Amino acid sequence: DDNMRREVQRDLLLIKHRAALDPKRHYKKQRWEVPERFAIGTIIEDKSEFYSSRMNRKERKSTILETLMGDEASNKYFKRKYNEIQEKST
Amino acid sequence: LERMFAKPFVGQLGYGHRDGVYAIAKNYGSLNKLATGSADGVIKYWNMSTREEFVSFKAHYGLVTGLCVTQPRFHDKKPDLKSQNFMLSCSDDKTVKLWSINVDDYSNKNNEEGLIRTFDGESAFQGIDSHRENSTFATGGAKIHLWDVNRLKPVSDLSWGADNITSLKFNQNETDILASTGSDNSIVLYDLRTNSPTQKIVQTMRTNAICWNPMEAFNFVTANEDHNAYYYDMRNLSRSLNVFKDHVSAVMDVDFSPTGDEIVTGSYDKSIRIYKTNHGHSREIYHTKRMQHVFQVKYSMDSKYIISGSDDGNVRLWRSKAWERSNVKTTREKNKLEYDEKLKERFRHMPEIKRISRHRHVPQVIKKAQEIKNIELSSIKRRE
Amino acid sequence: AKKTRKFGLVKRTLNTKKTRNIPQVSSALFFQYNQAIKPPYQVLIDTNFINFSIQKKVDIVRGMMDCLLAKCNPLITDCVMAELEKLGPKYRIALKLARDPRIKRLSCSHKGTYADDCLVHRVLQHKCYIVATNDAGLKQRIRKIPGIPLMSVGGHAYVIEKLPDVF
Amino acid sequence: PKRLFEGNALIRRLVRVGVLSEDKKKLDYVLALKVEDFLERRLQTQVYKLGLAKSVHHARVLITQR
Amino acid sequence: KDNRNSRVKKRKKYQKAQKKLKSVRAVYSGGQSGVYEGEKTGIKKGLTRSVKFKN
Amino acid sequence: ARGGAKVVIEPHRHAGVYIARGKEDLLVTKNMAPGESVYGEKRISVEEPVPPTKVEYRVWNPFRSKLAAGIMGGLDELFIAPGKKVLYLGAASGTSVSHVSDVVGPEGVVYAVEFSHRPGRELISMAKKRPNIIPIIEDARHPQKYRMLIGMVDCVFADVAQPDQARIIALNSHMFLKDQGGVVISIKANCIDSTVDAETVFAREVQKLREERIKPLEQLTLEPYERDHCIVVGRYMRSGLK
Amino acid sequence: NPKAFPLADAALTQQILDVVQQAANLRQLKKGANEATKTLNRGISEFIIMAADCEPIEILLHLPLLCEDKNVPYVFVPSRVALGRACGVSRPVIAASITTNDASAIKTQIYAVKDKIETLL
Amino acid sequence: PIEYLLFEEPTGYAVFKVKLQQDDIGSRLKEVQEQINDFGAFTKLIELVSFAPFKGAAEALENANDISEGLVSESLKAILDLNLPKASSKKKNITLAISDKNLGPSIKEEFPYVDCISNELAQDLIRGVRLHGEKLFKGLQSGDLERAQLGLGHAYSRAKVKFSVQ
Ligand SMILES: [Zn+2]
Repeated sequence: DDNMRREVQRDLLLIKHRAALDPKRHYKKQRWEVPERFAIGTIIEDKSEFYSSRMNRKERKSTILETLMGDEASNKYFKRKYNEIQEKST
Repeated sequence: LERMFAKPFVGQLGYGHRDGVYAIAKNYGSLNKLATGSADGVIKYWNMSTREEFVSFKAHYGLVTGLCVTQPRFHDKKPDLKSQNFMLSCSDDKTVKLWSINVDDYSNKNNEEGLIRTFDGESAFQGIDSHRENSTFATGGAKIHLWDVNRLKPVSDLSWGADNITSLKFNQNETDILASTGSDNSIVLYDLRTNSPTQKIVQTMRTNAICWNPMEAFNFVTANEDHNAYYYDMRNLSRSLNVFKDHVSAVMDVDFSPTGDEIVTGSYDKSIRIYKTNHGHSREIYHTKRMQHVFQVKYSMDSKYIISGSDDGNVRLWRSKAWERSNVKTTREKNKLEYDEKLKERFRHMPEIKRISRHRHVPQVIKKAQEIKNIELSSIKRRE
Repeated sequence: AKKTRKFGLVKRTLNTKKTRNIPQVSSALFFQYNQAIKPPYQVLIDTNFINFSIQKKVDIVRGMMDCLLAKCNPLITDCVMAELEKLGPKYRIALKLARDPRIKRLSCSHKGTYADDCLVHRVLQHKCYIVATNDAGLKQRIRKIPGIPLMSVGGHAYVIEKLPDVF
Repeated sequence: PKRLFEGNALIRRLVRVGVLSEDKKKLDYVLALKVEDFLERRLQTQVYKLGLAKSVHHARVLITQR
Repeated sequence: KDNRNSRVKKRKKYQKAQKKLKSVRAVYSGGQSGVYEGEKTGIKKGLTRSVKFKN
Repeated sequence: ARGGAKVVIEPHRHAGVYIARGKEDLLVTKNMAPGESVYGEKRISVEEPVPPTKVEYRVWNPFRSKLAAGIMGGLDELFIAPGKKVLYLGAASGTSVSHVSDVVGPEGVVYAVEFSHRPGRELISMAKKRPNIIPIIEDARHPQKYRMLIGMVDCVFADVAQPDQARIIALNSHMFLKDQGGVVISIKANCIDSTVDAETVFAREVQKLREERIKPLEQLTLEPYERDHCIVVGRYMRSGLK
Repeated sequence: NPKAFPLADAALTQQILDVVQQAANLRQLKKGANEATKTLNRGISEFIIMAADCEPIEILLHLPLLCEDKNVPYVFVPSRVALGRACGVSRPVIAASITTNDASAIKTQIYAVKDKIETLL
Repeated sequence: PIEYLLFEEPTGYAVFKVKLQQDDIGSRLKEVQEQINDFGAFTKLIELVSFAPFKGAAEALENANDISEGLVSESLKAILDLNLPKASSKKKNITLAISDKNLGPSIKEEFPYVDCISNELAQDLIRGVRLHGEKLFKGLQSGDLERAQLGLGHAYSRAKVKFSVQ
């Protein structure tokens, strides 16, 4: 429905365009029109992985775009590639 | 609606045999079990319910020339009538072998699978049948021998003359009467309680088969090589009660329905007819491109189906009427069905009804052979 | 839509303009190798193959062993057996030949008696059988199917085509 | 006796090579052998399998460097 | 130099053929190596990479 | 992948399975008894509209569940609905039978059938926490020995590694499976025949089903997850295989 | 011990310990209860050999659960000292795991002994 | 000749009397399997005659364990004693259709005048009865069958594993 609408829309846009977020991943090709019903939710680790797949608390951010821009290697990659394509545009 | 719903062929029994089915013996007691015997030498005991086998005995070196199924009456013990059935195979290489079959009919038990007993012989055995209720089997070779199950030597000899015998059959009621077909084209009635031949009739052509009828005890039909099935009384053998005429090659086997009113005949031509006892013409003809030289035919035991063993190595079972479905039917539909049958019986002889009821498709070879036979008969008639 | 209107619209056209199912490739196949075909072989028999074998007097099991130098289990479907039975009285010898304790029959669930479609579908679904034939249409379809050995009858004994280890 | 003599000799030669196992001492399994078995009994494959070499090509090089 | 040494050419052609095979169909390699990271390349709903039996 | 990342649930093509989209996709089924993990898997938790209620989800591991592998590789018709009673032969543990319970939902049942005793005990505990599963510790070759407990199931799933797999399935499906009923066999050729190879084993077992009156609808070979496994989806026809 | 249900007879022990010794020489073998459990969880174990006179028996009786859960063959041999000598370490090992590798010289013996164990189960 | 047939149930035993037989030569046919599948065509074949329920859950558990091991129970012996007609112990035995070849001989030993049958036909009849279930009970009271299944399954499994409060 029409609350949390901006941040949910940004995250859906991100998941739709996720093939460009990382130059090592290269998902399969699908179109992925936005579904009819969905429910954003968090992943609960087991107590058996406190070292491996436990994430953190000061990095747990309430939005996938927020934690993406909180990451830093993605940030330098993004500014690098964006400067490249901007110079190519001008 | 009947001509549109006529669907006679229902299935076949597994993969069948290799070299053509020449012996068939149904179980007179139970309903599912029959035995088939190929000319290769292998005999099988089919469960018709699941359309599969129970065992498969490679039995002989030569062809099997007769099969019978039974229960022996041993004096050493009473064998299990219920967990086992018994088969009696009559070979070409002078042997009669009696086999057990383990049968899952009843579950009130839990070895001895095959070849209870063997009877060595002097001449090539050619036909076999078993005197019922007394377990005493007669085998027709070059002279017929009455064997007991518990005696390895043949108990008695029955022989009119020194000519061979092709086939035998006991009668159903008054079970001491035997009848025999011998290859000096002769029908000989034998008797057991006097232990002797009884009466001989010499026909023109050889009678390939005989079958008593189960509801009159002194009528029997003979499948005769001049395209005919002769329905004889016993006591007055100087004539025949009826003739059944509609074949074009040698009739190979005959059988009576256990109701005692219909005769099914399989021929050397690749076709199988059903007659009624009263009419003397074919009620129906069954035929397929895949069946050839139907060498044995056995009407079933509940009088609903017709097993037919051809010589391509397949034992196909058919319906006795091409409409009576196996499902249990409600009272409304059953009344409507009997009503339509009775009404068609009443108006049977109108020309339109007769045309659409008799228009059955026959293969072109049988059609052409029938019309050629009719031309030949008419020419003989005008000369006479 | 008149003819002159059609011509005008064609001229304006020229001037203006100037679930699914993808079957997986079998895990038996290095690019065309079909590495799931190791002896003893399993060979699907066809009607024309049986008849030409009768014509050229080669035995099925032993002539096939002479071809492949390995033990071969020939398999006959119900469609092929029905085609033999419908061919009937002139090919009685071929029927008694195909009815044999070593010819392991394998059933089918088809509405019809098209042996070509039965065999093509079998080979599409499994790719462990080698096909035995002499028919040109079935030959062309199976040659378009990748990685399936074809075994025709010809000359004095059988010939095998798409097997790597013919010798 | 021709079959017995030559077949037993062929079987024991293959068993000594190692291509035919112990429990397959029959002419049918001799019919069912293959090129992968023989190339597995070669020496460079045995050196790579026993682990004196990191790869098959490394095994080849070791053998021919004596 | 691949034309020079013949077995180097077969070696390199074989490893290239291995990469291309893995591109053609999904091959088996190892198993799961750590914890279940998830299907790293994505799940597709409407593909059905299964062999349908026809009649 | 981590224990904090937010993901977007979505309905799969199969009714009762979900996809968790994110940087990498996961397969997910709704948990029935929330708060716990039956074999230590990472569980997604959403919230739904009184204060809202937390609905927990679970993640199928395709390297464990041979049914996950079949969903993830892509099967046309998985015979397990959100309301059907399924039979599960060889339910070694919760690691797949709990997920089949979660996908048949709180209405339908699932008759877990196992033979040995130690996973029998752990299956007893897991099926005491779940309502839908009823556990049977009778041998899977003796349908007449556990015939008092199962009535007219809708589709059977088969993960027995025994070499008499087709016979076991024929017995259980003849006595318990409804007509026109789904069968899902998971064939493992290394346990059927170590001598002859995978495609021969698969074609042989498919023909055994075709003999035992199961029309095989389709077949998949779940490769990148498990070496040398097939799953055959078939339909018990019971009358007129044609 | 009925809890050690599949216990090998004499000839079966001889075959099993010979295969263990060859697998240790090739180093296709993982030794110890924790290392065997880790191989089983990894799913890379061919099969499992356990001791029977381990003091006590439960500390390795935890293994059959995972063993048939992932459907791995397992067997008990009488002497942990014999198992240690066959593994080729100076200490008595109570549980060893032959791992899976098909670029291995002893694949045929491994498959034979695994088949015989599976038949014993 | 399939005169009576037994059926075990989590809430007790049911003994049915067969009225009309499907013919055993066309038992593999489309029409006979479809009239097994349809309910209104089944009651022309099978009507209920007796239905004795178990007393309590512990008696149900013990009787299920005895059926599993293949023996006869006290309640089962009582039901068959009340229901089956005593014919002559040498010829013309009374035909009871059951589902277990292992259960066959114990029934035969306890009643020499009865004859067990577990055919493809008897399995087909028992299959139809199991399919139609509570619709065949004509309003006779039973528990919720599925709740009975769950309870008895858990009890039987806990018995075979020996679960423990420790
Ligand atoms: Zn076919």
